[PDB]
Amino acid sequence: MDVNTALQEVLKTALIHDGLARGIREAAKALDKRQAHLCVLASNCDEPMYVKLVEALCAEHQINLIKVDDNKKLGEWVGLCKVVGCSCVVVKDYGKESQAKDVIEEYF
RNA sequence: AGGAGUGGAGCCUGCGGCUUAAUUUGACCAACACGGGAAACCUCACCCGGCCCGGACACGGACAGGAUUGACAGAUUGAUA
Ligand SMILES: [K+]
Ligand SMILES: [Mg+2]
Ligand SMILES: [Mg+2]
Ligand SMILES: [Mg+2]
Ligand SMILES: [Mg+2]
Ligand SMILES: [Mg+2]
Repeated sequence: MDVNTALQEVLKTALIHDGLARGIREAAKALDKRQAHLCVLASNCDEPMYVKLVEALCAEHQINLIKVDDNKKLGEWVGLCKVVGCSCVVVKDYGKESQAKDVIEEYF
């Protein structure tokens, strides 16, 4: 039960329950709205202001953050599949509690 | 054999012609108050001008580092499209 597998399962559940906000604009709106318990970041993105703003907003809202490696893999996980490639995700809510969610909380 | 008429008058209404941006069009005993057709808009088919897609689905491309949607004001417009 690796943290990668836990993230994949929780993202799949959130998408199936429509609790996922993909993209930097949607993620920023969800974070500023005092919602969206968790956030996922991709280390592949080459834009420095991107990661700077993502981390600054996440820290200001005081919510968990995860830095995954590949933007394309993150997009394929969040369900943009040819994969567009998501470089920042937000979990507005989880559909149902699961062992993957528990593992993510423990990693937090 | 007759009665009431029509054809004459004014008007209503349909048809041709003429005119027009358009005067939408069908029909010439068995067409012409016929299309149940008494049209201000709609009807609308015609003319002038301006929005919209309400172009399914398939394939390909562009895309969450955003494909795309809508919009306040001021110009613009017949118009608060
Ligand atoms: K007469
Ligand atoms: Mg007469
Ligand atoms: Mg006969
Ligand atoms: Mg009338
Ligand atoms: Mg009319
Ligand atoms: Mg009209």
